[PDB]
Amino acid sequence: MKAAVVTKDHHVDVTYKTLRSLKHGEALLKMECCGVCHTDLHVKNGDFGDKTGVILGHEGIGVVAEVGPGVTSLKPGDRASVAWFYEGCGHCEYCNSGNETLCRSVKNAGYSVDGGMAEECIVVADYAVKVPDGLDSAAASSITCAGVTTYKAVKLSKIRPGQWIAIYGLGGLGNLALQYAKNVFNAKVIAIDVNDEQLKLATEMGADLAINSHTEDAAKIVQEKTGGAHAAVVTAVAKAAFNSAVDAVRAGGRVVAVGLPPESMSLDIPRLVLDGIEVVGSLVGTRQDLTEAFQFAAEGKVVPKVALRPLADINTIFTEMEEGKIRGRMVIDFRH
Amino acid sequence: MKAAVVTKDHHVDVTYKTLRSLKHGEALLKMECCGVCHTDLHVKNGDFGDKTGVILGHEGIGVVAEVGPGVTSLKPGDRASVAWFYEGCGHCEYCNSGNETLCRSVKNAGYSVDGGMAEECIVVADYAVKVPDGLDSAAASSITCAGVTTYKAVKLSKIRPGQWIAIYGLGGLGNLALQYAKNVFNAKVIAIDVNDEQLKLATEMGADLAINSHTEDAAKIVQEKTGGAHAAVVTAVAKAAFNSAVDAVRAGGRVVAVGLPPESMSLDIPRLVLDGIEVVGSLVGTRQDLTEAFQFAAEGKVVPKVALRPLADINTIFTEMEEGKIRGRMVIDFRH
Amino acid sequence: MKAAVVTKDHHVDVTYKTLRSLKHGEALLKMECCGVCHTDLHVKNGDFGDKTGVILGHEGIGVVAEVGPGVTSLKPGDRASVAWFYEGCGHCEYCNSGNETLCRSVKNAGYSVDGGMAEECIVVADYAVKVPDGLDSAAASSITCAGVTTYKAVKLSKIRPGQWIAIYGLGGLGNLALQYAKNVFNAKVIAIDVNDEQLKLATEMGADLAINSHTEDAAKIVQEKTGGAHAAVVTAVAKAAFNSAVDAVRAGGRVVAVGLPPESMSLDIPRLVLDGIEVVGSLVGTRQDLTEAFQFAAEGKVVPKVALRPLADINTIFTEMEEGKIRGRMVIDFRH
Amino acid sequence: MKAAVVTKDHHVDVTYKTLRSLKHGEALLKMECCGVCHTDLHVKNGDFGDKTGVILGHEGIGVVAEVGPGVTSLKPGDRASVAWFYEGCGHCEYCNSGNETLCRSVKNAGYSVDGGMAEECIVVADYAVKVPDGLDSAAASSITCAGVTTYKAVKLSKIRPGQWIAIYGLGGLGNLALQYAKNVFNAKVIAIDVNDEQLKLATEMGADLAINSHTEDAAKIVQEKTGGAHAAVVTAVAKAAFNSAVDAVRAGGRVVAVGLPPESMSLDIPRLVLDGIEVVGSLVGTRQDLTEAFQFAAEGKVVPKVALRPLADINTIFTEMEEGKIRGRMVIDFRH
Amino acid sequence: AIPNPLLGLA
Ligand SMILES: NC(=O)c1ccc[n+]([C@@H]2O[C@H](COP(=O)([O-])OP(=O)(O)OC[C@H]3O[C@@H](n4cnc5c(N)ncnc54)[C@H](O)[C@@H]3O)[C@@H](O)[C@H]2O)c1
Ligand SMILES: NC(=O)c1ccc[n+]([C@@H]2O[C@H](COP(=O)([O-])OP(=O)(O)OC[C@H]3O[C@@H](n4cnc5c(N)ncnc54)[C@H](O)[C@@H]3O)[C@@H](O)[C@H]2O)c1
Ligand SMILES: NC(=O)c1ccc[n+]([C@@H]2O[C@H](COP(=O)([O-])OP(=O)(O)OC[C@H]3O[C@@H](n4cnc5c(N)ncnc54)[C@H](O)[C@@H]3O)[C@@H](O)[C@H]2O)c1
Ligand SMILES: NC(=O)c1ccc[n+]([C@@H]2O[C@H](COP(=O)([O-])OP(=O)(O)OC[C@H]3O[C@@H](n4cnc5c(N)ncnc54)[C@H](O)[C@@H]3O)[C@@H](O)[C@H]2O)c1
Ligand SMILES: [Zn+2]
Ligand SMILES: [Zn+2]
Ligand SMILES: [Zn+2]
Ligand SMILES: [Zn+2]
Ligand SMILES: [Zn+2]
Ligand SMILES: [Zn+2]
Ligand SMILES: [Zn+2]
Ligand SMILES: [Zn+2]
Repeated sequence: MKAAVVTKDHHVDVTYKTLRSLKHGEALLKMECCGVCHTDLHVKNGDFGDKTGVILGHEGIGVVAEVGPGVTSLKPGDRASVAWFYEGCGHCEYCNSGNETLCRSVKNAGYSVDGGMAEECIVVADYAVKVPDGLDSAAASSITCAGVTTYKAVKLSKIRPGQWIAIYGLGGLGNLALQYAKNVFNAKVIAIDVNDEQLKLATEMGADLAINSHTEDAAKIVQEKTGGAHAAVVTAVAKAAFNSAVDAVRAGGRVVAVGLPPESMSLDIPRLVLDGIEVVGSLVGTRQDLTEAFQFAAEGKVVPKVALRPLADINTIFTEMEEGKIRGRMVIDFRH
Repeated sequence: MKAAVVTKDHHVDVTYKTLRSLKHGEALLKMECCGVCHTDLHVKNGDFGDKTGVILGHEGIGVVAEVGPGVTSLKPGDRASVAWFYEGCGHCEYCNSGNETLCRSVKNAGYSVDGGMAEECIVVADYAVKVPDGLDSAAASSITCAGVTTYKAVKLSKIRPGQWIAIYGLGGLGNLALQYAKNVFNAKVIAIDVNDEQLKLATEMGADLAINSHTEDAAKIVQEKTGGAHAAVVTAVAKAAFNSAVDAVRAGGRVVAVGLPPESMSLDIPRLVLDGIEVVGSLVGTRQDLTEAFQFAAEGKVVPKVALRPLADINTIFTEMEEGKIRGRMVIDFRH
Repeated sequence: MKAAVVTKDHHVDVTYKTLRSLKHGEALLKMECCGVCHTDLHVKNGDFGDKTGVILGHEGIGVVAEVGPGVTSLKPGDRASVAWFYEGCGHCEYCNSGNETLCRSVKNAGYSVDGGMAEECIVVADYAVKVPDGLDSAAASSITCAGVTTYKAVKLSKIRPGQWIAIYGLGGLGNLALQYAKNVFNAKVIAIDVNDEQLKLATEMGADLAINSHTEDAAKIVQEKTGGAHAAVVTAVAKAAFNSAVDAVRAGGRVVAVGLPPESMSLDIPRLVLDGIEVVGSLVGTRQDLTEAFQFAAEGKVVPKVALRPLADINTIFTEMEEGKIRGRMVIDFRH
Repeated sequence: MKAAVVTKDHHVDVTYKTLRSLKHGEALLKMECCGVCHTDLHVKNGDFGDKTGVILGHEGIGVVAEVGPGVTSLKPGDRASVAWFYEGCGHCEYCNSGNETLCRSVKNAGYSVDGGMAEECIVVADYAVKVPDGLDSAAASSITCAGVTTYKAVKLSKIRPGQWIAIYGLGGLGNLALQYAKNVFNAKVIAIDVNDEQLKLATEMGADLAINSHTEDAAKIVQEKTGGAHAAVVTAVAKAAFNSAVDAVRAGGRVVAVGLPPESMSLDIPRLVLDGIEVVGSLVGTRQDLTEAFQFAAEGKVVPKVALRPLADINTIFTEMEEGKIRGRMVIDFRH
Repeated sequence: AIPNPLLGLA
């Protein structure tokens, strides 16, 4: 079957792959859709180590073709997902405390195990969360990483209704972060990006304020217009956004780091201490987070911006991603 | 009366002052003693703006000599304190939510209002927390800032009993943080400093592990020996400790920033995100935090290491502090 | 001036009153409006002990006519409120931890100090929360108890967006609880009452499900239709509603008690334990809660249903209240 | 092998059984010890419905004799436990959020699946938590329910160090609740029981105050001596203790219900609301809770009081339990 | 001022 495979020179080989038979607890999905995440870009670029040979993809939606021995959580015909959180150990300090994505034995689709950017994908059944009936597959692909991650990030931000949240980076994740923050958590939102087209879309979807941080001083403007944001979620792919977020929140405010540029942020210590700032990393979401995130999309509370592409376009898509030419998500369509 | 006043060239002049009359809600303290905090050093060096002319000190313990109009919270004869949190507004998003030290109209003793390093001090009665009867004045002075700050920091760290907490900087604050962490919160403690003599004190007081971060790679050792600390409290006066703390915690761990070096810390973004790290600033403690911190010292659960000095020694003390020669706290003794 | 005063036989005498002069920290309000709360009914009935002679009312909105000595938080011409939380001590374990309504020295308007159901009212200035410009006085009156209490109750329930909250008693409080839950916290709502008119209004205002507990088995219907509510807020004046709510939640669910019938509720102990149920009392809101609650009404996110009445109608109103004939709030109007 | 089987007239028949073969994911334990919990008494009495035929026991410690297909979490020779929480589904709103004991598909040893009060016991390997090497088996049996339950209950109480906690029922659970509260969470403890013998033991093990609730008004004494307990943990087997706890706590205080009498508690509604009381049920502990609870015992921070008995004594033991004649735990010993 | 640790305070 055809798969997106990472190459040694950091490109994608759209090539032939043959899957092994199933083990106990596994299921085989015939894939319908797989979103392209910027994490796929980091992976293929070698940012998290050399993963030449891995099949990419962890916004995968597929239909169960076969189940392996012992499988009761899925049956043939079910629509299920292939997310970054592909499998946790189920029995550790993280897994049993409601923090399973931090499992130190975690397997991650499109990184440490073959992902869903291929015609077929093997999943661990109890970890392939089902898609609810009212949600179309292309939209569901976006929720499978972009959506769940930002739903969870906003949850973790401690933002309360009527409060100001600054969203940095309005791409695949960021646009959905805006929608969750506004439509689900009832926050007021500042949308911040270096790309005017991303900002145009944000305003179109209800961002209360929009700032181009390349031409403007984003933190200063947030402070002037809102009194300082109560929280921030940083989904941008550059350290400057993280640095700006620290200065954009009011005292006691929480910055949630989500973006993964291979860089360091700088945090002024007297600012951190004397203003009681908080900075916290967030990592995708638990299976329950994903279930909840899907249901919001099923009920139309968030609407993923998606465009369908054939698998052959994957290298071109990554160029578009690099160049900031994507509104929302590009979604690989395997449907014949 | 005599007062420690900040000079234009970042020293202290012992100066005669005559205090103004009390206003409504105020009280006059005849001071018994005043601890020297490293914050006094930052203040006099101009790290927080020029405060030439200000009376230093916010580890003050005094006896109420006189009360102004309307005062019922204090009466003549009471022993009360002069802390960093000298007065909050009492009616704002911070003051009413249990976060009063973050009040944006806060007055800080020894910085934005005359402090307690003088023979007399005017306090706002409702904000001058009383000292419990079972606690000697010199010991109480340390709890007034070093103690309440580290009590609150450990509380905020969310360390649970049996868990590992790394304490960076074992000075005036750090030695008390160790005592609170071990004796009150029942944590296992790693003590970390660049000074072997501070570490010896930590070990004497039951630190489970001690590490010299100058001669050893502290984070590596913490990871190796404990699997990574569940939390950290950083009271050190150098950015390297804040940077190391981020690497010394396990995934999901919380670093509580307390020290105030005029520097920035650096946070590797993928580490922050992929390991769900949390970094939060802590700022002294509420009046209730101080009351609780005082009570622990009164019952002997913590025992401040103190040495008494005359007011005339203040510049010398700051030199000892700068040079890393102080152990525990130096306390200005005004007593007869 | 005229005031609604409690009589020994549990009625109201609209009586001649001349207020005393202002003390330090106090302000004189010329009243515009005062809501009638069911708590005023409990008070006059002696449910909280004999309070013969007190002026009722703690949904008061008035304009500052005069300020006493030392007052800077209010000035003449300001619109401010008279709430149940009329004054706290400002310096105790409750006041400094964000729990000020639980202050053991609290003064409560219309109960332990003269309230706002009168043409004039003395307030403690720092505790008389200002009314935002964009909010009419009658609507503001409702927020001053019914609104803030239910805003806080829903906040305390820990209901998350998309989750089911069962609201018992859709009266003055209950109708606003519905509006905050739906419009501010983004919850799905079950409205439960014994009065079809109250339920009809709830449905008009967006209640997802509506149950008359005199005609149906409320908890059973909740369980069947929703799987059990994630939380409950009980604003009913009958113990049966409290008992039912405990049955109507799912495992791990939280019941927030708000109503004040002078009765006891019953908890099945094995149900409470084996299903990890939580039951908690909520008491109005802090000054910050009220400020926030007001702002939601100012922005039209909730809209109090009100009817204006002369002070002469107070006894008639209480009869209407007893008989369950009020939709929303009756508001005493002092305006020309 | 010999098993304690529940009879139709609420006794135990020591019965010879041949266990079925292991299924996938299962292990066979050869039992060393099984503590007798008061839950076994409730179960055999029919308090939770007719369970005639079930093997009792969920304080079981055994050595793995055999593992079934696919088992990697345990191997022959391991010491593992049989607790109340015998198996959860692993993928639901409770299991994935850190609340796995509330799983609606839970299997409970000695209730809905054969327990560990037998010479052999079949377990689900991933849920049979391993016992640390430094902990003797008899001691470990008590931590397996009495210990983990009270460790978790005190954790859930939100008691902070130096605060007052009231423990009702100083039996098997209660004595360990005292030890965890005192030695682990650093609380001050009021021990409350109807049995002077239990109280003598509580005092011997460090209880700060002891009250006999039969001869004294417990709540009245708690209020007078401590100003009201910050929290309460009710491990008693009578409703009067649950009712008393509500009056024993200070405002804002939390009552944790743990005991399982087949009765109802009464909760005065004005008390609940105007004093902001919290009442919450706690149900054993998660696998991580048990792991932590075991470690405290392994390190000697708690020391279960145990007495070894042969399986033949089981009916006599239940009589002793009924009559309040057991100090700590009776432990069925299968060794030698 | 904003930010401006300590100095920015009212
Ligand atoms: N933490 C997690 O669990 C998680 C999950 C998914 C993705 N991620 C990471 O989130 C980041 C974004 O993912 P994506 O798929 O949304 O990428 P994307 O390419 O779709 O969007 C990136 C956005 O960042 C914006 N940006 C670039 N520089 C900026 C700056 N200085 N300030 C503000 N905005 C700026 C770009 O204009 C673009 O709109 C990636 O690093 C990805 O690896 C993390
Ligand atoms: N957040 C607050 O509310 C608050 C309150 C009081 C003090 N402070 C700040 O806390 C800091 C320390 O206060 P103090 O009175 O304890 O100072 P101190 O001089 O008594 O102790 C300083 C300690 O830091 C150690 N140190 C220096 N470099 C280090 C490094 N690289 N790694 C580890 N340790 C190192 C020194 O050896 C010394 O032991 C100061 O910046 C002070 O202003 C903050
Ligand atoms: N906790 C607080 O801080 C606080 C604040 C304000 C009011 N209260 C109390 O809240 C309660 C309600 O106040 P209100 O002003 O909204 O009263 P209200 O008279 O306006 O409304 C009472 C509602 O309870 C309904 N009801 C009666 N029996 C019921 C039952 N068995 N099940 C369901 N619903 C039932 C009535 O039909 C009515 O709709 C009173 O006890 C009041 O004292 C508490
Ligand atoms: N919630 C859970 O997860 C969980 C776990 C284990 C046990 N339990 C339950 O906890 C309860 C106790 O278990 P146990 O093994 O410790 O029983 P136990 O027999 O060892 O202890 C019972 C104690 O309750 C005391 N008591 C009786 N009436 C009292 C009263 N009115 N006031 C104060 N104390 C009183 C008795 O004197 C005795 O000391 C049982 O109901 C059991 O089912 C619950
Ligand atoms: Zn992704
Ligand atoms: Zn795990
Ligand atoms: Zn200080
Ligand atoms: Zn303030
Ligand atoms: Zn009211
Ligand atoms: Zn108070
Ligand atoms: Zn048990
Ligand atoms: Zn489950």
